[PDB]
Amino acid sequence: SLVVQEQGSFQHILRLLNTNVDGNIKIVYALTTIKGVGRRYSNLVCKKADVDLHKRAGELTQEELERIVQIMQNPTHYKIPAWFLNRQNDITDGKDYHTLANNVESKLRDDLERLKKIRAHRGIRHFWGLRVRGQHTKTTGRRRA
Amino acid sequence: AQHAVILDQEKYDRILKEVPTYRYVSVSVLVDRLKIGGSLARIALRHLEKEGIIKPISKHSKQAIYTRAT
Amino acid sequence: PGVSVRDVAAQDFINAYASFLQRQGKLEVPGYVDIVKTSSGNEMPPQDAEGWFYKRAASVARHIYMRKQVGVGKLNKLYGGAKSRGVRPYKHIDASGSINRKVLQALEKIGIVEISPKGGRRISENGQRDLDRIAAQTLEEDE
Amino acid sequence: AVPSVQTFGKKKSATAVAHVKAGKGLIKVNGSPITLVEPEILRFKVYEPLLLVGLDKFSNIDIRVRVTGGGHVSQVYAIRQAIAKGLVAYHQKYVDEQSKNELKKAFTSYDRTLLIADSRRPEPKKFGGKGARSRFQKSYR
Amino acid sequence: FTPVVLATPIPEEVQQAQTEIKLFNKWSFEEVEVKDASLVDYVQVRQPIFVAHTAGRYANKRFRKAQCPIIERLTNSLMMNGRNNGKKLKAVRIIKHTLDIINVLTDQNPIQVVVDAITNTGPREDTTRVGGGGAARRQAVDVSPLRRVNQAIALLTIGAREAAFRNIKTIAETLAEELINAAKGSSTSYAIKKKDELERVAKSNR
Amino acid sequence: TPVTLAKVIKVLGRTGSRGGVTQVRVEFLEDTSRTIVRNVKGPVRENDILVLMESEREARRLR
RNA sequence: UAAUUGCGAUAACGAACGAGACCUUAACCUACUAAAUAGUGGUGCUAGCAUUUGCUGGUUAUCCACUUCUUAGAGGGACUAUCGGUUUCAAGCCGAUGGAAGUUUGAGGCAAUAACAGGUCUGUGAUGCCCUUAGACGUUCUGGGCCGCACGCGCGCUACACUGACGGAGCCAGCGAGUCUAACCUUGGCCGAGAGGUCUUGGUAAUCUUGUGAAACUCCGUCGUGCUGGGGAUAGAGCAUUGUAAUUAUUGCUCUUCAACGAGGAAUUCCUAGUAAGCGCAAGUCAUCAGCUUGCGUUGAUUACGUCCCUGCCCUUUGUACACACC
Repeated sequence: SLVVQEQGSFQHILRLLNTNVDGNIKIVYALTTIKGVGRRYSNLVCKKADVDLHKRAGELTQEELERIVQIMQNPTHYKIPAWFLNRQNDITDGKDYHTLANNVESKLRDDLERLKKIRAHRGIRHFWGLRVRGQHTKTTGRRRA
Repeated sequence: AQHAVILDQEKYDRILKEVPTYRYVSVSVLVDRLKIGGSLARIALRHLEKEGIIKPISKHSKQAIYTRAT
Repeated sequence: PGVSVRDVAAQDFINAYASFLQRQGKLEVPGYVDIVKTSSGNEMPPQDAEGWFYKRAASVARHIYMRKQVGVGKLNKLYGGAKSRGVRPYKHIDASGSINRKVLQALEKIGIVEISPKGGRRISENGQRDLDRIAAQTLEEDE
Repeated sequence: AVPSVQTFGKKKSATAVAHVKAGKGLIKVNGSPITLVEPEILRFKVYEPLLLVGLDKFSNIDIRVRVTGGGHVSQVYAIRQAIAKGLVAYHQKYVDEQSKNELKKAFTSYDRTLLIADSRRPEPKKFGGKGARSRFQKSYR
Repeated sequence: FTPVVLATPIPEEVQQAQTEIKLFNKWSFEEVEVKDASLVDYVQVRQPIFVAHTAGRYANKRFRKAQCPIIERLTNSLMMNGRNNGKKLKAVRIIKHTLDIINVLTDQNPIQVVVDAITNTGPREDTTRVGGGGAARRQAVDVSPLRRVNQAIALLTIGAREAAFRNIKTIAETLAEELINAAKGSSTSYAIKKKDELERVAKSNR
Repeated sequence: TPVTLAKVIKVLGRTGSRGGVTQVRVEFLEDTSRTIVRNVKGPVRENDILVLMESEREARRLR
């Protein structure tokens, strides 16, 4: 419809939360490359900290990006429904948690550890390196719309 | 990463210049010379339609199609 | 996923209205709207974002218009995506019915639709004279 | 009291049902002005009966059709057929024969199942295969 | 060219072509001669068609396949790969787009260009593998006009398709390119390359 | 590009192992009543114009 | 000739089965019989978006009129019909004309004689002989297992990406099926992102579910060549449902891991028309679970319309040291 211009303030390949936000693409998807954030959640975040969703990730102020970061780290007290979070309800403190960055993998490992420590069957399967879901054992897993 | 996504500055001017010299224009032609990405290609096409220059014998999205001013 | 737009101005018929429903200042948003997938067998929310509910309003206005009398369950069946499970291709499956219910509850308030005998909901004589008339006035203007 | 006739058109399982009478010109369908209809690409199919003979002969008449069954293309095919048959029948009853003959010959030369229906109809599915003539794959080893 | 009034509104932009002699929407079947010797039978052009849908039965007797309109045949050819089996609407759309593209570049009737492409791209000579029963070569034979047409269409559609596949150019664009190239002896086109391959390999049997 | 015409006046029959090749009596306007037994690949009837590369040929029955 | 179908010939003559004929089904009846459990049109009550009277319902009630569509019942209809060619000029064959239908009009069902030491004693209170018969291989309760596995081989269904996948605005069907001595199919209003929960309602069914307003696909916007955004696995965390009981997760939803995958050696499966291929839908199992099948529609191609070379089948001649018959 209308063509913009802008100048050398554009900063592609910037980083946030131990990870590189990819430049020259829509901001939602750029966020999505982070461990602990996916598409829907990213979209939600964008809606919340109102960024122009047509605009690319390499633009935009640092204060704004830190608002986004704040939202991502502190979702439940910024009026996000509390059924949306990944590690919902939790098994220690008893409050909702959106695990984020490289901490999600660490947190995952911690879960996988505690299972083995507990000695639940699933834990034993994990220890053995087996198909853990109790599904019909001959798997790869795929692929429709 | 073939790129040519954001307009920069001089590449917009270049587009303004070299668009009317073409016979055929579309999203493919405006990425063919390693020019502006799909988004901008569409946007810019709509603009060039708005500001004279190219005359539409077009139809819809995906396959856009315009011609020179005559 | 949806029905009955093949004929007239699919997008333009329900776009000039969408902003006009905001122009009216009568619409009644749920609150938890616009952070929602719109269907169990879908994947993303709409790309309009600041809108969409107003499209679905005139689309439900069009639905009540469509014929005789329409319900909730029917709307669920209609706007329902069909669900993609694993291999299991795209079996037709109900919508985020709550949203449609909310839309209905809004429209009833604005004086367009009312609850009928035989259940369901029906269009009024006073109703759409003002609502989608201005959007389709673009077709009358072009003619 | 007023002169009027009614005919139909078929395609696979799609069925169109036309109503013609003496009026002012009006031609519309199911839930469509005849310009719009669907699917824009096919659209021109609905005009075929009107144009090949000439639009001048749809001045004093009032046609209106409704359909059921099938899909989009099929529906289109049905409606055009209905428009054709309805017209020729109307000519036959309320106009002289020569005009009707002229109409036929204009149509029947072009015939895309214009007057007469499409005689192909779905063959049934049979066991040991997903379709009628198709069969499942066999192993040996 | 006299207009006419009616109760329902039919636009004059559309109605013109309807009133006057019959044609594909904008582009006309008038003029557009059969260029090469042969195919004065196996290429249609008259009878004309509004759109290239015409869902009848053609491969039924034997050579009524020929009397089917060439544009429709082209559309049919474009319509394949499984993923794209059925969806004639898509095909006709892309045919229209192709025609548009061929009008934009080079001007002139795009149907005529298509005809030219057909006439050129059919490999005048073609060979086949004789039995023997162990080790045998290609034996040199002639090819039918119908078969020439069939291969022309097939080759153009296939080359256009492969060219499109995983390239920003749509089928409409790539196909158009193939056609415009195929109108003359361009040789960089896929169809004509294949034709050349078929001819040289034929010529290596005497 | 040496090209010659060929109108099919008769078709002797199917030939070859697979039988997807036909023996044909072609005849052209460049000196009428001069004929060849040519082998054709595709479907052929009476009054079909074939595009010949070479005139001097004799397509014999495939074995 | 699809056919021991015929035409003919003739130590054979008439005959029977199989084939065909027959049955169901698929299409054509603006002719008959009619139909508020199917429609359409006119009159009292609606004209609210593209509308001036789309088409729709207001309209089980407003009464009347109708049977084209829709349903059946009864019949008709196609016999290769007429014309041309072609053949001892016979059976028949190829083209043209009309025709809804002109490949035995398509599809099936039915399907001879003699066989196989095909499969089944785990369908059978169908059974012989053998085994066992009260720490019983009988019956029955508790708990597993048949899902033990990144596959060594076999079938199976979404779109490897721009004829694409999204965001919406998408999207017309047709087979069916359905509660009683009970709880099946669920319309409706409320609540719920969701799956679902609820208060009820209609239905023993052309009437209610249910025009199963299915999916692919039509229209614009969003990416646009990038193991990325295209679309949402493998693993984790929650919330629902069914069920005495779900743990080696039944299923379903939600978010985080993100995957239609780089067009698949050698090989081999199916396929000639509304078929192949695409796409859903119902039913069959069923408390719950489909990617399984059994039917149904929807969009709808290319390429022969041939041959005996490969793989086999039928007949006749011939050869044979084979006859558990070339393994």
